Amino acid sequence: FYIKINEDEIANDYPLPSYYKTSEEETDELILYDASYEVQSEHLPHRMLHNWALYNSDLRFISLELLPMKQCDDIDVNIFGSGVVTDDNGSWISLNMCIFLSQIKEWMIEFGSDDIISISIRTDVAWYRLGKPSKLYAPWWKPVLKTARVGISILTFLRRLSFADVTKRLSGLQANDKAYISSDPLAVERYLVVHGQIILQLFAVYPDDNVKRCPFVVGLASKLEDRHHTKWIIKKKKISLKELNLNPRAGMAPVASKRKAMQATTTRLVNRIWGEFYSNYSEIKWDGESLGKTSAGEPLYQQALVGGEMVAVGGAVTLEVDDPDEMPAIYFVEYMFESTDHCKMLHGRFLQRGSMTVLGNAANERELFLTNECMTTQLKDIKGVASFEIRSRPWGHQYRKKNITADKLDWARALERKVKDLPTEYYCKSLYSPERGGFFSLPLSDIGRSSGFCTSCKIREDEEKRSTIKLNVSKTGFFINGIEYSVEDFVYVNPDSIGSGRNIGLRAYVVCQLLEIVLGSFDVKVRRFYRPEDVSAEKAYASDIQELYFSQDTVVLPPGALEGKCEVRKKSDMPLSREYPISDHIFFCDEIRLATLDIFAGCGGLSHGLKKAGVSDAKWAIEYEEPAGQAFKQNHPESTVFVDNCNVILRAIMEKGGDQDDCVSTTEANELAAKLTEEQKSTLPLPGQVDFINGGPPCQGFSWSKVQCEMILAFLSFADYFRPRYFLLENVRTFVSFNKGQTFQLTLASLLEMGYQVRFGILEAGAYGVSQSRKRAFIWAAAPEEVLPEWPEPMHVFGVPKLKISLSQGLHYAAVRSTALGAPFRPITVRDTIGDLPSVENGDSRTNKEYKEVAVSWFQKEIRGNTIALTDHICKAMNELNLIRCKLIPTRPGADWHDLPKRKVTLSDGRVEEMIPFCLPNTAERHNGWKGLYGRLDWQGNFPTSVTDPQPMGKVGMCFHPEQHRILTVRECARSQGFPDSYEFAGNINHKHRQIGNAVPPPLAFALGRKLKEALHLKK
Ligand SMILES: Nc1ncnc2c1ncn2[C@@H]1O[C@H](CSCC[C@H](N)C(=O)O)[C@@H](O)[C@H]1O
Ligand SMILES: [Zn+2]
Repeated sequence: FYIKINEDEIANDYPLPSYYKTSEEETDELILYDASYEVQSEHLPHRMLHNWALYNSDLRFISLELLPMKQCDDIDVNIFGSGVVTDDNGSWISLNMCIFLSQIKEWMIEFGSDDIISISIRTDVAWYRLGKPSKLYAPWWKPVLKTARVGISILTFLRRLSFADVTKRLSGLQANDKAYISSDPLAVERYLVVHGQIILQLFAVYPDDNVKRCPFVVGLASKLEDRHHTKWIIKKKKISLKELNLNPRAGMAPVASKRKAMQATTTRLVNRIWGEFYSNYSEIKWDGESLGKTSAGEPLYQQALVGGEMVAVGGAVTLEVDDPDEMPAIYFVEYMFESTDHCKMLHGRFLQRGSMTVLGNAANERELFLTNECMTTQLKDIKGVASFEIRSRPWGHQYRKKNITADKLDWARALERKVKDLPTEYYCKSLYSPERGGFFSLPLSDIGRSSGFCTSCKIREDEEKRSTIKLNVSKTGFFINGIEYSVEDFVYVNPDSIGSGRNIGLRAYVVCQLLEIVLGSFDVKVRRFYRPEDVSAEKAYASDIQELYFSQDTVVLPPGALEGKCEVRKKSDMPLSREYPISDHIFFCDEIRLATLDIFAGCGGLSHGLKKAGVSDAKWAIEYEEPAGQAFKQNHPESTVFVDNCNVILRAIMEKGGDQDDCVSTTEANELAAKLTEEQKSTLPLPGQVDFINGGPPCQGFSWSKVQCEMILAFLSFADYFRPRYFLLENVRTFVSFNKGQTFQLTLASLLEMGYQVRFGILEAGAYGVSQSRKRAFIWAAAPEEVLPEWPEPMHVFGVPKLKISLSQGLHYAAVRSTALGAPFRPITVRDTIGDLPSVENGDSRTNKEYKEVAVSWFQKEIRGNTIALTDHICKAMNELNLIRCKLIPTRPGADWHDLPKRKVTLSDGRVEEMIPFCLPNTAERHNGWKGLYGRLDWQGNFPTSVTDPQPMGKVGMCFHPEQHRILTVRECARSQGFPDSYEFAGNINHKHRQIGNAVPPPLAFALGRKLKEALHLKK
């Protein structure tokens, strides 16, 4: 009989589960060898194996101790392996063609000198001496050696004793020794009894016979019986080679891997900026006569002499503040007058330094920014004057060279002005606004008027007047938060003020009608409306998004419970344009289009939304992979899609433009560009024909030699070269936190240096109509003569706190308000998205089908439309074990692998495997019990983060249909993102899943495009 210890006992000494991966094809083991008649355990050939790796059927790394150390027939556990086979040669270990094996039968250890051990593996075909292991399998090999150490040392001590004495004598040795185990006797006893087979074989293999008869070995053999284990039998039968290879990867063609990255081709400006950053950081009198009088009669002047220095409107003065180590502040003066007290007042606006802004250390040293804050002081004492000027340059792609030629010269002067120890001359080009989070354009007509009227002061006074509730003269309305409320209006009330499962139980705005009025010493009495969700979930599922019900409930509230105004219309006259997502606060009860250029196009969700908005038409495109380019061509036939690498399309464009000296490129880029034919070269766009550039580079990760392949430098170079009237950048939420946010600051600095007005924001798509949580970072950029678009207003309640970008000096900016408190419309659940699709079986492959059930939900109605050809309703396939595991998970929400019963299942192939997929170590740092794996969804919940590859092998997460025992299909994943049912995808299932995963929800792009159209309609 043989005693085999279960993996749970030794799991405490082994790391967390990890799965085997490879990229090179292998050959079957049985092919190489003859597989002759039955022979003894010695006649098999002896060879060595390097780079070994052992795993179970699930391709999960397993320990060597799971293999019996003697000959047994009814082996209940099957372990497979891989490596490289070489001719045998004597090589020991003391202290420091690819081939996958068949089922592994046994392992044997032999002892040599005082510190010489050897291990070998026997299969049904031949022996294999053991060598160096793989880098991934190293952690699973350390304990096996460690226990061996525990043996070796104690042997040197045996040269007639009880069992506890050796334990207490071992518990006292210091932790610095290589044989240290633990000081607690219980721990040393447990470890000694849990790895008893290895040291038992070591004792039984020793040349000396006296050690074999020590009571230690028999006592340990007796005590091995108590705990969890299994029992086998021992026999010396002749092994038969008649078998077939049963490796899980008998087929399993290698997955594409090692997609190499190369240096990006850029222009001079962007490369210069990023490289420069990363190389170093990784007697007072008046002048003239009076010009007028203020509102109170104070005469105003325009010029003064202070200590010999000249002060005038448009200059800059310096004050004094505490902490003298800090530099003094700068104030741009607006007007200076004389008061009734025969004193000289002045009014100034603070000019912030770049280093205190969002840019941080990436900001320009000589660039100051106008601020909203302003103050008045006395002209009597001012540290001094400072050189200052407002910079304004013409816009266009034809001035670019000129705009460059001056800059160096300017910088040259600065360098000289730093060499000669002269005061630095500052400048201001834009207006920094942290309260809006952006660098807007200077209102040149409203600054330095010397009239006694200050625009910023009036704005602050109006804002102070705002939020102060005051009654109206007619006693029928009031003014609160800038809103003029009156009788017979419709108002929003917070749900609390009225007496995954992230959004479960979340309510929305309560719509009420003002009844009457009962500083601020009054209250409001209003009526009550009801929502379909207030009845049942079924009623809310099959009802319009804007439906409402009437009730006669009247209630009185303080004026602070109102959030805005809404409109209620009869069910006979609507705007007649069912736009989606909705942007108009309306309920019911009863010639500007610009030529664009899409970079990193993908499938084209963003381009689809922008075109649907009406401000874009995809006249050109750039992609990398064939299936994505084919899909983009299919969906947008009029676009001229370029499939060749983008990093060389820029080189081709520059070469066509005759400025090859202003484009740094690799040697391969020139050869690739020269290989293009004549039609594609003639189709390339030229500067001046592009008025919109959008796209998102794939820069995700956590130094100059590495950040030169981020793929965003090429995007910045494209924007610099073409100089469109508008620019859009999109990336992941964590884009503003890579390398402590250095890349985001650098992108902002480059955009400012080119000359745009930029603004940034983190937007959650779930509040705009989609049913999937997805947060993205967006950057808008506009020309100085245009108007930067405003951020769209979310309309759906979704539970997520305010997503704030961290400014400098403890400041946060939130682009949009958090919609968890309330919103006009309810969120979208799982059943509202993919409920109507017909059921499919596991591993379906029919691309074209026919719809079976009519649309019920508002989302289904708005996303189906009139198409009658179901496309890409296919899902991946599971093997026997995975399908059986899937079938055992209940349909309740929140289910995971914790509900899988503990047992072993024999497959039809002829293998026995454990049902439990993982063996986590007890008393370890396994967060939340590894929940979420093998998990179903919820009908009323929301979709989790979309994975680019939901894989049915190994560690499979929450990607299961709530009812059917399968994985979600391609069409369901597309629908969860808001993609219209008429959209087309190309490639195999993996490529389509990757295409859908990387796509941006079309509704968000439509909202951004609508805001851009509103901005464009206002330039006049
Ligand atoms: N060097 C490169 N040149 C061109 N395309 C690239 C690229 N590296 C990645 N891509 C492609 O750019 C895309 C990144 S995700 C962009 C998705 C797109 N904005 C949408 O809304 O659908 C992927 O399709 C990726 O394959
Ligand atoms: Zn002012």
